[PDB]
Amino acid sequence: TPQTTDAPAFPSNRSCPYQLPDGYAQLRDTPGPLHRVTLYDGRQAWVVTKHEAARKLLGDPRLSSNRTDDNFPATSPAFEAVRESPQAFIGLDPPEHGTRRRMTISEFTVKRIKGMRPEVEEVVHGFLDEMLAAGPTADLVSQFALPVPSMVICRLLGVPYADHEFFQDASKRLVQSTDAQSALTARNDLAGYLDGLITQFQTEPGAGLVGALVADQLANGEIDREELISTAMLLLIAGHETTASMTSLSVITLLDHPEQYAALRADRSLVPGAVEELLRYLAIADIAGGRVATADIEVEGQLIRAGEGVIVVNSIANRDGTVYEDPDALDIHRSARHHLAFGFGVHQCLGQNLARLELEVILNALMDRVPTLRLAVPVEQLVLRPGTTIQGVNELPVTWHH
Ligand code: HEM
Ligand SMILES: Clc1ccc(CO[C@H](Cn2ccnc2)c2ccc(Cl)cc2Cl)c(Cl)c1
Repeated sequence: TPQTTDAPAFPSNRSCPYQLPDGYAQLRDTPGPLHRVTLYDGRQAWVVTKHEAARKLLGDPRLSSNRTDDNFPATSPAFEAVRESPQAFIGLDPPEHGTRRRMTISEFTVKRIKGMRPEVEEVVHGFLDEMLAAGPTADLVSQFALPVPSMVICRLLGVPYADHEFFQDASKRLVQSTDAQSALTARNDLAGYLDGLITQFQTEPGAGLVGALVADQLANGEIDREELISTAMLLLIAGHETTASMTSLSVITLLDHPEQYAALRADRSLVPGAVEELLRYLAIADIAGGRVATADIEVEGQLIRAGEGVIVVNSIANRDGTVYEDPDALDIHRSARHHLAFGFGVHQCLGQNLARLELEVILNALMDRVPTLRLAVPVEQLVLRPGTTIQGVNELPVTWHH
């Protein structure tokens, strides 16, 4: 009759945009690096819930990133579209992972990201121009948080922004669908589009990273055509959805901590540190922590057995009080160094410094151009995405001094 379990259902949903779900707070407080959970289909898996243990297991080659493994810890039926072959390098292990990742790294270097700053500022202020010209109220998501990173990543990739309604919609359907059929359709829509773009570039060599992969690696048989599609799709979707969620959740969080938001406005040298703290605190991508053991792993007396699924839950690890004193306190002045919002090791987020640039430019622009920005509804009225996808809000009504 008692319902207590030692393998609670995973994932949990946030009720507050920037707070751990109650069940995650429970996992955070329970000693030990690992904890059993039950996934949507009844299967048991391990979650990693402490900070150094998370780094250790992210660096352990025995925890494979191969999503096509039958034992990979899928958290929803929609996962079967990500289990579609071929995998982009996020789903590959060394040595294949490295050969594919190095086809893309040149677009994400510190020198390239620095070169992008004028363009990102132009895009950010252009969409602010438009949203502010029309006056309040507005949905910050559709009008600003999503189009800005979309326009930026399209230029990076060589994908025509003219088609943005098409791939923004497909991107949403892929990331947010709860059934395999809906996800597979969205994936097929994007794949067919990207396959046509490849053919166009074979006719007329094109700009951007897709153009470069077509002209070089594909022409040399060094990447499969369908790998190129998967790779472009990874970057296109991650380029859209991640940054947009950080923007909306950071605005919500900062407006709920007005003393720190005011301190940030008063001293813009605090923005880089504030971005690190917001990344640590909001940790929007637990959905990207899944691994499968290819061999037994001993972890501080607990045994992960070959064939078991393991989810490195970076949001919980980022609230490890042995690393971040008073971990559930937002503190833009703390050292948020070593946070795991981008992962750790060979798969650490390729876009991390583009994301850091965009959030810095965005926060500075909002504080510059809309210092009176405020939510047009109460926080409790917003609808948070579930834990089976990237954290965030699908709409964010805002107003300001016209
Ligand atoms: C705040 C925004 C973002 C967050 C929190 C985030 C989070 C993450 C995390 C946790 C991983 C590790 C996945 C794993 O270990 O399996 C990852 C990988 C990756 N992210 Fe992001 N990401 C963000 C933005 C972006 C953007 C803008 C891009 C644009 C291309 C991007 C592209 C990638 C890629 C390509 C990988 C795979 C890297 C590899 O496997 O070597 N991410 N991201
Ligand atoms: Cl078929 C297919 C192929 C690629 C993706 C995108 O891959 C990124 C991984 N990522 C996260 C942060 N940086 C990179 C992701 C995975 C899951 C979700 Cl819910 C949201 C995102 Cl943005 C998706 Cl969604 C579906």
